[PDB]
Amino acid sequence: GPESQLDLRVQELIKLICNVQAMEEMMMEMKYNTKKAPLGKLTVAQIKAGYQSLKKIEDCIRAGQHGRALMEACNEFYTRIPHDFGLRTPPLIRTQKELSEKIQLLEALGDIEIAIKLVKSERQGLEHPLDQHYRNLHCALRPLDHESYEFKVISQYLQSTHAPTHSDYTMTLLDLFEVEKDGEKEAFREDLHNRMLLWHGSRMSNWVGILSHGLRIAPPEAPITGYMFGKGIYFADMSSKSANYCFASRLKNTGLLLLSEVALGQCNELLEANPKAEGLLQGKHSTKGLGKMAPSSAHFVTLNGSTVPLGPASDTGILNPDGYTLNYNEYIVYNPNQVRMRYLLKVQFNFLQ
Ligand SMILES: O=C(c1cc(Cc2n[nH]c(=O)c3ccccc23)ccc1F)N1CCn2nc(C(F)(F)F)nc2C1
Repeated sequence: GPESQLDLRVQELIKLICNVQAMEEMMMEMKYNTKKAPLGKLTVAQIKAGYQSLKKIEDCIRAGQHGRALMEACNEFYTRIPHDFGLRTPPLIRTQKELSEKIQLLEALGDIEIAIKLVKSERQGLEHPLDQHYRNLHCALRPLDHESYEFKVISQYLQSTHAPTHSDYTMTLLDLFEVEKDGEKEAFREDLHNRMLLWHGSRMSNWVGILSHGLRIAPPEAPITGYMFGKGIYFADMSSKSANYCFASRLKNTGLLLLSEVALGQCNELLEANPKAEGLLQGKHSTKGLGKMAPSSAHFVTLNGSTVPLGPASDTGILNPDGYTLNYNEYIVYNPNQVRMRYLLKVQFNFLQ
């Protein structure tokens, strides 16, 4: 009956992130089974078991047990987390990247279970359904105007920090929302210095969970080696580096990027990955993974109290002698109270070919 009371741009955002059918299609692309394991009846416990099975696998990988041991651990994961490979013979997880794949799958399942719950919630017919979904986020989203000063600056942040080795696409900013998640400013470590406005990209299936529950710490059951710098919340200062984690396609060229205030405090700087980076803090507040190019310094503005690392980017003269060197920086915090969500960008990806 009742007409939406939401701004239209917010109505389109809600419609886009609460699209269960699109999640269904995103999981199907990660080789998952949407009917045998219907997202409508996902539970935390199915996902917890998921993590547990990935831990057994990590154990085999750490022991070099790539025979029967690993074969059975992978089958238990594929049983608790139903996959649909049709005729293909379900493959072994042995590499870090294969492992990382599964973790990203469980994170999306977790955020999809949050989303499903919310969209099925009550169904009070006093308010438009968009309106209900938006209240249930407990997260304010305010459409800023194309002319607005904020749009100007974030546009420049997005374009100015597009990395040159991500030449497979450009990005156009369609819309910009101010985010105010209930409780985040109250929780936030305003005491800590070195507060930066940084990027976070995720699959389109995770935004309801991200906006409703915040960026979360990975559960204890998950394998530590899933995480290059441990179980924390990961941000970049380069737009495209985050944007790659949106997993946008030529057919699905619309994604979302997040800007958050991040209370870095004192960074523990690392050159190479280390899943156990969190124990190496010793009083420091964050991990910084160090890359070859990063925004300058001289272009850094500020915005409601956070330093926006605008570009152009520049060589940092960083290089790792004995192993891999990250192309771009990477920042990890190990507590949600070091994150305050600020903006949500609606972004068109324009793929070269
Ligand atoms: O931030 C992360 C996280 C993200 C990535 C990939 C990634 N993505 N995007 C970016 O821009 C980005 C920028 C730099 C580096 C990497 C990234 C790799 C590991 C991570 F730990 N997490 C917090 C949210 N979260 N929630 C859960 C759960 F499962 F509990 F629900 N697990 C997590 C994990």
